[PDB]
Amino acid sequence: QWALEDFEIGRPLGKGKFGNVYLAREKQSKFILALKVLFKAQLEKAGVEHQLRREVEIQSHLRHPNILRLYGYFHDATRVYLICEYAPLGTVYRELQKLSKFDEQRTATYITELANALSYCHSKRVIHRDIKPENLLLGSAGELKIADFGWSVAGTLDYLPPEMIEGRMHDEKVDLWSLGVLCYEFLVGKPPFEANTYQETYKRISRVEFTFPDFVTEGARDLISRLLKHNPSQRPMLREVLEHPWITANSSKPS
Ligand SMILES: CC(C)n1nc(-c2ccc(NC(=O)/C=C/C(=O)c3ccc(F)c(C(F)(F)F)c3)cc2)c2c(N)ncnc21
Ligand SMILES: [Cl-]
Repeated sequence: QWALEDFEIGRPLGKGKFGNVYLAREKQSKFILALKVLFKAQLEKAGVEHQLRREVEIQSHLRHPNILRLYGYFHDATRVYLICEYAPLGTVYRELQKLSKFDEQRTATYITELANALSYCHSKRVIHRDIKPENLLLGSAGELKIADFGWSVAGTLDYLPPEMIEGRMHDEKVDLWSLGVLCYEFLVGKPPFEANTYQETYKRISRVEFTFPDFVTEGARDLISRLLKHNPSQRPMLREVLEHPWITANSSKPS
């Protein structure tokens, strides 16, 4: 029902391949938000029309504080427009470049917010990803928000669990593996399986080979070792992560 004439456009927040993201403002309420413009050309060049169909109807019927909200959408027969929540503080990725690594307080809270978001997703029968730092945005108070970034703004091997790479079947447990890769990146400043080649990285993931720098504490080492298990069924539940000693002792956001 929306139309482009309903919005004022500000500066470009990101130019990508499929399109751009602009700062915008609904004319009636003066509400600030983000507007994605997707080119039907590039959508036509590839085959995602059905894939585009999916995400939208889902994200629409999806309301949670740690999940970027999608408000609406519309088209003009050459372009596709998405209306999203605007997240003023930017990307967790850029923060990690600025600070190098996070402290246990900051990390424990991020993990808490991610676990809550993921647990909501599971309840609505949904499995997301790859929750890479570049797909994690920040609200005005500093609170994390899962975007499921369109790449309108690594490799992606570093965040995939063993079962997904090797060709085997996978379930909700893939999210617990991601959570542990992320927890480690937050405290150390790089993912635990990073390497100069795709081959070595593969090898380290499938064989779960990684180590800690001295400064990582035992309660941290403990939670990460429990998420990073080759056998998916041996990975904890989201619920047990929220109640972990290291989490409860360092997180400022309640479960
Ligand atoms: C750069 C800055 C930091 N930035 N970026 C955002 C931002 C956050 C989320 C999105 N959402 C999407 O892109 C969704 C795309 C798709 O569902 C999709 C579906 C089917 C496809 F085939 C595809 C395709 F990619 F294959 F085409 C995509 C977009 C921008 C943002 C924000 N909301 N607030 C503040 N700053 C912000
Ligand atoms: Cl092993």
